[PDB]
Amino acid sequence: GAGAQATGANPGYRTSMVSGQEHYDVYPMLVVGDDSFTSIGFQTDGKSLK
Amino acid sequence: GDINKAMFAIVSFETCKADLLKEKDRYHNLNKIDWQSSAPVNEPDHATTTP
Repeated sequence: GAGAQATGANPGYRTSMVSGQEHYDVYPMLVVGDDSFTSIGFQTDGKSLK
Repeated sequence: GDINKAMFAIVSFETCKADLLKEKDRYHNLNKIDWQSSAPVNEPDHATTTP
């Protein structure tokens, strides 16, 4: 529902409903490069667990 | 109060597939093992220092 409003001229693309109004969708296509982030662990000493 | 009288004891350890294939004849059903699921992090009971 984050897209622009969809009228009746929908060529065939996917859509959704927001507040009674029909809107288009957005899709990610993500690329994650090396050394871009790290998860942060709050360890208890003596062992590694989550 | 005596370790000799104990009926059972259960120990959990970490292993790799090379250790199990070291003795092929002893172990069976190695084909169906879901390796990815039984990661050290996915079992919270086990206590270890592996990152």
